[PDB]
Amino acid sequence: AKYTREDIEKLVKEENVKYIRLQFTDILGTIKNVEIPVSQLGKALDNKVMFDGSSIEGFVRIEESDMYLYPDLNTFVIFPWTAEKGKVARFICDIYNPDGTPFEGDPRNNLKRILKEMEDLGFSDFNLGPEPEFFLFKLDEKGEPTLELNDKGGYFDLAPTDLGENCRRDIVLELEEMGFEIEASHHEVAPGQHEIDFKYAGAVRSCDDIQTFKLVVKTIARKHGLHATFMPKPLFGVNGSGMHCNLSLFKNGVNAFFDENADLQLSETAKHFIAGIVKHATSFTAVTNPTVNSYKRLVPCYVAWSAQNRSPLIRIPASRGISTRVEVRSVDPAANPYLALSVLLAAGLDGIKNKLEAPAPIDRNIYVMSKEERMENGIVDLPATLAEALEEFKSNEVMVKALGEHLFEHFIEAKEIEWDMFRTQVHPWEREQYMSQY
Amino acid sequence: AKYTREDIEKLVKEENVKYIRLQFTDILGTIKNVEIPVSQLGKALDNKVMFDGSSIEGFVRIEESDMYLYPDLNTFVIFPWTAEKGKVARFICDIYNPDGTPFEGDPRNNLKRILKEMEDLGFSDFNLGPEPEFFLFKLDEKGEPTLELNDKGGYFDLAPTDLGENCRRDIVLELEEMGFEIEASHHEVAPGQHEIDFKYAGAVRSCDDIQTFKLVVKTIARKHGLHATFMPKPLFGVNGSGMHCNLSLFKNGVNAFFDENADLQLSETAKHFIAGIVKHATSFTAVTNPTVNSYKRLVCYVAWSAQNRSPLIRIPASRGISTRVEVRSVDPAANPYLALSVLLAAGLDGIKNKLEAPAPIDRNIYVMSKEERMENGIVDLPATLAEALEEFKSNEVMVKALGEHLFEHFIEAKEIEWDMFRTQVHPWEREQYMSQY
Ligand SMILES: [Mg+2]
Ligand SMILES: [Mg+2]
Ligand SMILES: [Mg+2]
Ligand SMILES: [Mg+2]
Repeated sequence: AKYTREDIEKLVKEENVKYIRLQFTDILGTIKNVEIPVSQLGKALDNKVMFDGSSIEGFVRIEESDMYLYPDLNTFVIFPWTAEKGKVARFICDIYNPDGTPFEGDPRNNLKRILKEMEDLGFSDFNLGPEPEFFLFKLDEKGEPTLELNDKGGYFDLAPTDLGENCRRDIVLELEEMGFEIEASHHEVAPGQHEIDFKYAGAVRSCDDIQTFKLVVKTIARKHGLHATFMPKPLFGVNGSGMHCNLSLFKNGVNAFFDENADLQLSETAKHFIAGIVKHATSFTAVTNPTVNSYKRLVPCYVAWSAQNRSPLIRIPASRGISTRVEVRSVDPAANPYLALSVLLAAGLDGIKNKLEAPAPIDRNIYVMSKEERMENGIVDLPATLAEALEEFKSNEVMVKALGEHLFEHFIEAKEIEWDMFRTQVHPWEREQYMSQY
Repeated sequence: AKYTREDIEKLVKEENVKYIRLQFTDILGTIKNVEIPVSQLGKALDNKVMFDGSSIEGFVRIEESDMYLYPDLNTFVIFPWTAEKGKVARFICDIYNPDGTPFEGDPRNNLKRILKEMEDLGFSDFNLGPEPEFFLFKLDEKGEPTLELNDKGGYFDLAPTDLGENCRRDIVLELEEMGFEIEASHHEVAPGQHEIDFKYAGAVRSCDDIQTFKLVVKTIARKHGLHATFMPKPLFGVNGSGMHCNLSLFKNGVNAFFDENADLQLSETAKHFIAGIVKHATSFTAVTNPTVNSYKRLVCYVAWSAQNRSPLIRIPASRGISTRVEVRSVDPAANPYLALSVLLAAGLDGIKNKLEAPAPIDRNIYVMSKEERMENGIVDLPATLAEALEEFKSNEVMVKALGEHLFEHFIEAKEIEWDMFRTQVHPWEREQYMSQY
């Protein structure tokens, strides 16, 4: 643990907190929340705050199911921005059924579940190193955003100098003084694009910071007449934002992917784990890349791995010893971190649990080699549409078992609508073409 | 030394630095960096910070070169302008490969290489006194540049009175506080143009202040609703910007160009030095004058002259420990380290081969015909980036001045830039052809 009951109450009073924000997360990953005045902290800490859990069921909730909010003291956070009447603090709560049992449809529980599934295989933890990127569009006079990029910067360039905007440099200062452990940050390839790399930590805790991040970001951004969007492909013909996930299995407190003797120094646990994802990649994409836009960014356009290449689905970074990780470059910021990891973790366990090996490391042939040329090898292609990604998700087995009932049932259903809406829609593009030629 | 690890650590605390900018420079000159919280100063100081090396190669990136960042303590600086939760610092670094070796495709490190050559020849230092001219423009409500000049002044005029703007003034008052050693400054021959000269400095130290300079200018300019633009030929009709460079080699501390008892007091090492720049000027212009726009400002004839209109090489009056060669063709758009590199090479290639410098320039060159350019030293510079690249490609020493790598990519990045401009259909074209033809 970290914080204690009394420790909190002491920190709330001594710091003047009058607005406790009990927050969670729904199937889509959007920051859900139920606010209660400081005077309710009591009822809350005892885990007696009831809310309509139907919420968590995306935009397809029928009845009004009741569930409890189990806050976790180790996540007690006090936001920098003050209110006029007092400070505001937060707690991340696991949803629970009226019978004191973890709601099987909760995205954060589903992870502590697979995480328990990890330990059964004799593993200490699962650390995540996320590399989330976003754009910053200017706000108009009214308040609505516009395709007005906040700067014309380029990859790794030195965006607006310290004397001015530089919303990046600020989100960081904040995230740091707030409690984050960021490695570094820089300007991304696309103008107005930025990346902020966090250190590592336990899966469930990383997914926790991904959420807090997206939240902190948007907040500060607003306070700069800007709009922050973790949307995969904002503008056509411009670089898309992604969110590489640095993975690493620890056992008995030591990296289970390292081998200071085996070639590439990759333990047998690594390769195995590696092959695992590959096997289920083309399938868990519908999770790691939810939205319709996601695939407009998949034009790792190829399913392959190696020490380094143009658009590889996977990639093992230089770093050795502890920092012996596996990068999954397909996931985007739109994905739900608690599902991105749930699905990702299993995809790697099923390889370890079933001992699997993948083809030799992709040399220097992926982009140039044609499709059927990549078909004559262990180089398949990720699905190109959310429609197609979902089909490969409903048929996969470990995936379905990775989200269980609720999550699967509702996700597939929801996401189906998303696609039906988008396909039964008549876009401007259509008219541009067919309206006259036909 | 100037800043022991311990010292910096003492500084960052006492001054309250909550943001370390680990900045460097790519092949295209663009100033870049990797920002880390002060909560990583150690991880960085230990040269353990990684970043996508390919950022150097530029817009022609393909893969990701997991390279490292090695900060030069002595380049420690604390930007006057403060964030909020604290101040912001920085370190100009050197790019290294996962195997502790200096990335060969990095400029800052390249200049250092060419410095070893200058040393494996007895020479101790190779100084530089840049004269970076620039233009200042207004911004619109949206906060976008425009062709409106902050002032309509002229040569050495008394630019914006001390009351109000005087963007140039503050620019310098800031650089002074920062640590620069400014000689002077005036107002160039064009409305909104300016020039700031720096006390000569070490090949590297100077190139570094040139970069730091463009930044401080660029910044404060915004801090004044203006827009700084080192673009060489902002617009047709008005004067163009340029970054003269006062080259001067030293041996055993003292100047190796001076010579009390001798013709003009310019030692053989100097005469030969001039010589090497004459036969290479046309072959390094593409580097010293990168942008396709550079040549729109070069409308010019290779030849040295103690005094004249716009000669490629010039020899300032002052001598003694100030004796020096000035290459007036270079402009602010040029990657400083490469400009020096290419020049030090063209220069050293004359010192180690003892070259005979052709007679200087006398009367005006504007009245020099083309057939006589074949006879007399009137070999004009390249007219377009295209012709300048071919030339660069030709000369061997110039290629050995950036190494396979830095050379391989420069040619590419620059060739595509050209083809882009070439395959383009400009307004001018339509204006003169759509009606006639
Ligand atoms: Mg990236
Ligand atoms: Mg990475
Ligand atoms: Mg001048
Ligand atoms: Mg001069």
